[PDB]
Amino acid sequence: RHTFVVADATLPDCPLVYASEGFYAMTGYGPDEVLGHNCRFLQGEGTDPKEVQKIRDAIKKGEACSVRLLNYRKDGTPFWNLLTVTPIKTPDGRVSKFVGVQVDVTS
Ligand SMILES: *[C@@]12=NC3=[C]C([C])=C([C])[C]=C3N([C][C]([O])[C]([O])[C]([O])[C]OP([O])([O])=O)C1=NC(=O)[N]C2=O
Repeated sequence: RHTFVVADATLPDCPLVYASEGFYAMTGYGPDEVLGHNCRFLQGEGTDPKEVQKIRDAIKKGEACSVRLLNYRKDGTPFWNLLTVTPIKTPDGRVSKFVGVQVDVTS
C-alpha cells in the first residue's frame, strides 16, 4: 500500500501539484491544504533532521533519494513514512518535477 505525489521543481520550493487519493486519506489532509505547498508540513517534533537534510540535498543536487521520516497526520498522530523521491528531467537535463512514493511502514 502506497501513495504518490508530484512536486513542481520549476517553482523554487517544490510545491505539490498532484496527489493520489490515498495520500489524502493517509495524511488526513484535503487538496485545499496540500496543493501548492511544500511536502514538509507533514513533519513535526520527532522528525530526524539528519534525514530531512538527505532530501534537501538530493533535491538541490537533482538526484534520487530514499529516506525514513516520522510524519504526522492532520489530527496530530504520527506515522512512519518510507519516502522515495525521483527527479524527472527534461531532454536538456534540467529537473522539471520531483515524484514521490510514500509508504506507511508503521507495520
Ligand atoms: C513528503 N514527500 C515529498 C515528496 C516529494 C516529491 C518531494 C520533492 C518532497 C517531499 N517531502 C519533503 C519536502 O518537500 C522537503 O524536501 C523536505 O522537508 C526537506 O527540505 P526542507 O525544506 O525541509 O529543508 C516530503 N516530506 C515529508 O515529510 N513527507 C512526505 O511525504
